[PDB]
Amino acid sequence: NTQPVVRKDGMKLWGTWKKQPERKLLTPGEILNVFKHISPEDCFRLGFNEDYARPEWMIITVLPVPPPQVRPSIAMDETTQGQDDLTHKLSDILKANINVQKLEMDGSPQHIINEVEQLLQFHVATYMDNDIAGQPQALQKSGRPVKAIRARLKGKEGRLR
Amino acid sequence: VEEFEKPTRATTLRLKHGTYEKLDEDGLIAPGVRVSGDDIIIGKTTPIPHTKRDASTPLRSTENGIVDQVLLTTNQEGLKFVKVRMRTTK
Amino acid sequence: ELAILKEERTTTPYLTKYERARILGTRALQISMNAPVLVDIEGETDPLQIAMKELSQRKIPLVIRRYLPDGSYEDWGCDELIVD
Amino acid sequence: VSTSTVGARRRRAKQQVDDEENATLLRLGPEFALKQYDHDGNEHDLIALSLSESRLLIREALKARSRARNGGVIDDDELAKVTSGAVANGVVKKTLDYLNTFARFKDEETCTAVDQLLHLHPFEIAQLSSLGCEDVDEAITLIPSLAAKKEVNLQRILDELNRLEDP
Amino acid sequence: LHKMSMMAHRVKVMPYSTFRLNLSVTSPYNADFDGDEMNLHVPQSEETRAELSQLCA
Amino acid sequence: QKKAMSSRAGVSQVLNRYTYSSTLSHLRRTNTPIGLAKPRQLHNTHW
Amino acid sequence: MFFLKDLSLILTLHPSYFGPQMNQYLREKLLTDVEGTCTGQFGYIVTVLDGMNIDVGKGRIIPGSGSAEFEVKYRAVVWKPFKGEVVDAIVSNVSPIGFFADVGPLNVFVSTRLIPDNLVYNPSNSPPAYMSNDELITKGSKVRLKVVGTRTDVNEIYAIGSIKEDFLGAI
Amino acid sequence: AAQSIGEPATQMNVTLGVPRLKEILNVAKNIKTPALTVYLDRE
Amino acid sequence: ETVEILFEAGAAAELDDCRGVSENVMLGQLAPMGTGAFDVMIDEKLLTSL
Amino acid sequence: SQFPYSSAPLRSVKEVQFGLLSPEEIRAISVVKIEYPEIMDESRQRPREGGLNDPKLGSIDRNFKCQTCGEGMAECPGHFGHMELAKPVFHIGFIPKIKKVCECICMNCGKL
Amino acid sequence: GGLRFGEMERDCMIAHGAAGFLKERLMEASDAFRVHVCGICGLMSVIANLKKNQFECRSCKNKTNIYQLHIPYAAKLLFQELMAMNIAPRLYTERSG
DNA sequence: ACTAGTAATAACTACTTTATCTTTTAAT
DNA sequence: ATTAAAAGATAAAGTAGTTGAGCCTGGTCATTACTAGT
RNA sequence: AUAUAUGCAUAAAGACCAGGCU
Ligand SMILES: [Mg+2]
Ligand SMILES: [Zn+2]
Ligand SMILES: [Zn+2]
Repeated sequence: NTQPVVRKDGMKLWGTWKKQPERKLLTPGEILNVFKHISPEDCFRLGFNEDYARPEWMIITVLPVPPPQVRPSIAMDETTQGQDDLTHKLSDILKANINVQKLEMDGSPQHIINEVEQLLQFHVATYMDNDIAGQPQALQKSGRPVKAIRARLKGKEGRLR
Repeated sequence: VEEFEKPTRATTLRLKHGTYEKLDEDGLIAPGVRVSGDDIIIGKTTPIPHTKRDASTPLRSTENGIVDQVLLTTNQEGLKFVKVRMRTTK
Repeated sequence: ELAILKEERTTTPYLTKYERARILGTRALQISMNAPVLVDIEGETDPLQIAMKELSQRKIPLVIRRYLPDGSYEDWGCDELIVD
Repeated sequence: VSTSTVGARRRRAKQQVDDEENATLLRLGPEFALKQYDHDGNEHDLIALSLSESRLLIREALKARSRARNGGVIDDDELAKVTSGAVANGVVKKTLDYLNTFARFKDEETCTAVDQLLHLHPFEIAQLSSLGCEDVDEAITLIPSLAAKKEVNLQRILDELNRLEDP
Repeated sequence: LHKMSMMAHRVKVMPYSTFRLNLSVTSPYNADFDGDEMNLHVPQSEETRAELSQLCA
Repeated sequence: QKKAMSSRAGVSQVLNRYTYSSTLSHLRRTNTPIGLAKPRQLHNTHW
Repeated sequence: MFFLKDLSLILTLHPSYFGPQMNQYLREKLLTDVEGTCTGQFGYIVTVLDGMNIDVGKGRIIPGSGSAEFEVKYRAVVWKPFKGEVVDAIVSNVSPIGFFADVGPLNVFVSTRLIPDNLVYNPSNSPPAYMSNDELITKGSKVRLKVVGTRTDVNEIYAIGSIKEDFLGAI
Repeated sequence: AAQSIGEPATQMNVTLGVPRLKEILNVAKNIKTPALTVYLDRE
Repeated sequence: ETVEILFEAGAAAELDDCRGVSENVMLGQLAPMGTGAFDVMIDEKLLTSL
Repeated sequence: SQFPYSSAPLRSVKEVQFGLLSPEEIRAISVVKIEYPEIMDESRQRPREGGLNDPKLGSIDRNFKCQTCGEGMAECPGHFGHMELAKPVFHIGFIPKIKKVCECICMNCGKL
Repeated sequence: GGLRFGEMERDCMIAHGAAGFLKERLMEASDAFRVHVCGICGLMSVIANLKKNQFECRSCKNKTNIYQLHIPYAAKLLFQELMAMNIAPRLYTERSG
């Protein structure tokens, strides 16, 4: 067959096939299925590790949930206990996931599925990295930007330094 | 609503380790009383949703002085509003 | 395998400042933990002073394992390293 | 608490199914595999001690401990009293009481003869010199190791075990 | 800026609330007495006490 | 309140009451929202 | 059952014992802390051999504590149960719900389901026993069993045996 | 060595000073004041 | 570039030998520098010679 | 030396191995599945079972100990959970590199 | 509050050669913590119960090859965050070579 | 027939990348 | 013999990181239109 | 057969913003 040309647009991979050409969206499922077929020798020769760093693990299909020690419970005023930015972001991600499931079991207005999936992908990305260039960052409820793990790690006031 | 009163261990929880004997029956310390650090100057208790817990503001840990003035008034909402001014010599 | 024979040691026979400080600290801690003393105690009460007195008389029972960059090591007794 | 020479075996991407132990399939686990490592790391065969051989080695170790402690001076109770510690003493008397009654060859000359006669998985020689065998059918029924060898000759070896060794 | 900005000293307990310094150690510390604040750390072990006494003195 | 960012900050400040001269100086203060040493110099036109 | 193993132990020595007799003290610690113990990977430890002149090596001074760490390598004899291995034992207690047997320090329990139906428990016998036609199992009688399960609690091993096969029973 | 080199930098027609030190350290492909010193023959 | 380096290390399955000083500091160990550039043994021979 | 005694031997880290967490490993290390958006049941303490603050995840207060390790907040290091996603999601830190892989292997047979 | 031992102080201690003082300042005078690791996965997923002395690793079904380490609490938090970001930093106490 | 919870509403320097160019080669 | 095809050199343009240490003080931490209790 | 429970003697807000200190 003829390979396509892959371009990056925000958090999307646009694949154009030169046949006029045809431009389509590279869904994570298809890319993960393609990656799962890579032979161990080809994985080794691609700079990846068969035992430690497999390419298809680069696509997220299950999300780890850190213990409350990573996201300690906060109390805005005395008895009332608030939640950290990570807690709210995980709650929003889980709400998006259950929305995806509950709308998938229902009818399929494909555009709605596409936009809900894009919203879920945006939420996951802002959970991992809220400093994505080219698009507006996710705002917290109070209006301040969401403090992601990337912001916690880097910086002079970050974790390492 | 919160209450300005002298708290006791029999009806209030989460009391501070400071001195509560310098307060009056209204939870406010009289002016002209020499006070040291880590002492309660305003006594406020708040009910829980031992039905009350302590929310009293103490003196600064590394600060001493004499209570100079005590002001009591009402805010916009309609509840109590207290300001305690303490004076010391450097 | 990784050890180096006594007749093939090429490191300096002197005691470095870092080695001296480490031995003094270890000996002081051991003396403070009720260890036998190999020298007489006349009037000194500080374990650091006792360790220094032991070092001056070359009686500290410790061995320095100097590590070569490759991984091999040389074992030097504290009684054979020259102390300035 | 204690550790052996065999270690490492860190996590891999693909899990291994053959992990459980079963003597019928002659699987002994990674700790007691066919090849072990000595002090210098050289490959060595697995050492299996039969009850007579175990009796001889325990008696030798206890007499060596007596030489080390008392200094140049017979009974199971005495050997149990040689060591110290309530748990260790109880364990040693229990194992001596189990071993002396069930030791097939309790004398050194017969032990040397068995050495020679014995002279193949070490579990097989251990089980042949450990538990009594009188018939080929019962020998293969008790443990299936003798059932499938393709060089069996159980008649002559069992005749030796019954006549040359202790019946 | 350099290793001379952090050195091991011997404690002398004195009244009043200011650290006292010899005038000859101001230049390596790059400090004057117009309101400078300086920090002190106390070792909590014999080995680190010996390290401070024999290396950073 | 919604647009916390992309807005000038520090326009209004708490008045200084350490002394009379400090209060007057605070009441007669100007600032430039530039946050390059060219604008920091004392120009001749500042006379 | 009885195996020969190569073991290594890490021993911590306090600075208070830094004397000329420290080798013997380390040997005493090894003798105390090896024999009579049990481990999951190795099983019950019977004893150690040639422990009078074992090589203790050179100590490791732990930074900040001053204690010495010694890695002692030794050759010992141990005892480890095996799945499916038949063994001779002497029984201790006999109950309708099952009976126990002793193999060295190990206690192997045989449940009533694992005795053939010919043998029947009888409390009236003195001592209480499992009897059948020309078959007798009292307390302290030699029996043959087959281990059909092993489980470890770090400190001890627990095993279950069955006598539901041919050429297995009292001898 | 790093401290002994950075310490004088606090105290302190070709480019000289802190800009020149930064230009050297960064290995700039473009030089603010490029120059060549050419020596001639003895005669 | 802490997060970028960490992500690249995770993707490339790099191994850290912990021979430098920074990773010894962040792990709270004795760095192999100065007084930590060696190990101190026990002199069995001299103690026995007593 | 203020930590409680543990029978596990104490040593120091000598090698750090980096890599990616496989979904099987993520499911294995987890102790609870998180699926309920809500936090409280009816606002009388007792957080939702399987929620974002499940007691099996860890303990942060002295009133309740950890239900997985059994120790208090001073010793419990925290325990991870897993959440299943309906659809696969790209990793923001791995957006370009995956594309590079897309320029190396085929999109049908998955071969270089 | 507590005074800050910044990066320049660490550099000065490195120049001085006092490794033990730096170690005690950054561990004993700060957030020291004890963690448990598994000798197979190398990950910090070991469930430990010191009251009844039970150590277990769910993933590798391990109960014996488990070690304990003394690390800064900030290092523990960093490793947990890396695990949360689908990165697996495995701490091994032996060199594979 | 009214009320209050309540939830949703920066330049400097560098690297990398892309398209342009074009020279190159074998084909007209 | 001469020029269409084109693989590849590379010139030009778009994109992206990152900024000296610590210390102190004070201030803030939304908002309002939809729908259920008595 | 006990007898109700009608009870609790310290919990650690953190993140941003602004103004100063050498
Ligand atoms: Mg000054
Ligand atoms: Zn726990
Ligand atoms: Zn594991």
